[PDB]
Amino acid sequence: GPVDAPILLRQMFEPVSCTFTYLLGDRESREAVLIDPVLETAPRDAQLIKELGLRLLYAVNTHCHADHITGSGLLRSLLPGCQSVISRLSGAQADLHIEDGDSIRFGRFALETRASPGHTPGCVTFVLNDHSMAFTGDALLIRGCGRTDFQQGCAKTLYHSVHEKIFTLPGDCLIYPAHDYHGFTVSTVEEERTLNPRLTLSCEEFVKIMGNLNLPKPQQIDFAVPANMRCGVQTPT
Amino acid sequence: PVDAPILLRQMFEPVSCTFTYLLGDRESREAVLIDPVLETAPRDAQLIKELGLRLLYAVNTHCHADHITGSGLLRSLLPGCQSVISRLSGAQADLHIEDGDSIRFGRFALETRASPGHTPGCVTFVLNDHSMAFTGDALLIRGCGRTDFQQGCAKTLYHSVHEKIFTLPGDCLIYPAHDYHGFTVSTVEEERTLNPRLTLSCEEFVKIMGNLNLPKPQQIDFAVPANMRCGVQT
Ligand SMILES: [Fe+3]
Ligand SMILES: [Fe+3]
Repeated sequence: GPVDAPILLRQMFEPVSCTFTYLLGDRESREAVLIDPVLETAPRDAQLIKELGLRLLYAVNTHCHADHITGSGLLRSLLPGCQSVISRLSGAQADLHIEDGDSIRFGRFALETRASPGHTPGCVTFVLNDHSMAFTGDALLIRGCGRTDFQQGCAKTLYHSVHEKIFTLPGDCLIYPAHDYHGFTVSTVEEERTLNPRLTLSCEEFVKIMGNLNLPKPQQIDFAVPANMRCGVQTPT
Repeated sequence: PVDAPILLRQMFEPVSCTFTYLLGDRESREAVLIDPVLETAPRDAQLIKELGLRLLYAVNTHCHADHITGSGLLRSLLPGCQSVISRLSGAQADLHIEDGDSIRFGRFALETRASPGHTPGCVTFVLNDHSMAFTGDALLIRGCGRTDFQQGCAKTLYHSVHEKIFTLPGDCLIYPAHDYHGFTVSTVEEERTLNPRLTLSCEEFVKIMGNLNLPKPQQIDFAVPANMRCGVQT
């Protein structure tokens, strides 16, 4: 029986791309926001929103993804009034564009935009005004981080992004990444800045490891990125 | 709200689609673990040490047919911790429980509510707060567990949920043991109103659950015997 109506938070999971989608909502004003929605599960998302009696104000992407197609464009039609949002530095199409310091207001809540490039130049982190939660996209993963060998990625930039924008948050602040490949669903700032095998290294040691992963080009990057630059629109049927 | 909030971590096992839940008291450093899987026990143990917790109980909601419990192996990796399962499951464990029993860890408590149906040994763990309920395969998100194996009974399942789960506060969270559609959490309010199966008449519910004509899970002939003996295979 806490005095204030707790924020509504629902974490969904797309098993193939291992992508996390996040639904945030004000329980009282029934306004909501959707972070990193996937195209294939867009109608599922929309169904839950209607079932919860919520109204979707924004469909937001932490960055231009290369592993799946965004559902933000589809949601504009499935939920009239909804607006697509993405960083200006992503260079990707959307109804609205944000940059560092921008605030996405929904109900009595707000997601504060902190630019955290590295994985891509357009990566941003969404911190709840409470500073109790942070949605880090692929900038910071649980016990890891996004690769920096593609999409004009820079390891040195990533290292500084996380240390200056995410690790500077309260230790108790939750970490909700855009992906997880090991069965986790959440972490904390305190955990990562203490235990993250990569980000606890020096910047030097970090850059040298990120360049030696020698991972392969993702399967969908050729079809995923362009579609996301156009807010999800791809050749039909 | 002066005492620290409960620690809660939801892990996911992709092939089995199983949810393992780590619950802990931040101030007491005492923890429990609900439905741990064998293939991810080392991972779970490592996380417990990283968080600086001491695992008291490795707990199972019921005797699983889809995977092998990590409760056995965790008794080795984290000495002092004990396996816990319902007496009615007929399964081997260090401790056995029944409706009404509390599993204490720090200032927190899991109220055991006997919720048979999917199996005779199914129980739902309700946080003393009444803000969370770990429902096993009794109540799934927008569904429920199959009732055609492990001596399951549909009429019992319907009653269990309606009497033990739907009686909880509407805003109480629902954390199932599985999900096959990308969800992680639900609420009592939602399932009470939206669960396509359990919102039906009991009589209707008993009918359709038998009509599914699904194939028995592949892992059952190996999971259940191993889980009846705390993870020991063959
Ligand atoms: Fe990415
Ligand atoms: Fe089961």
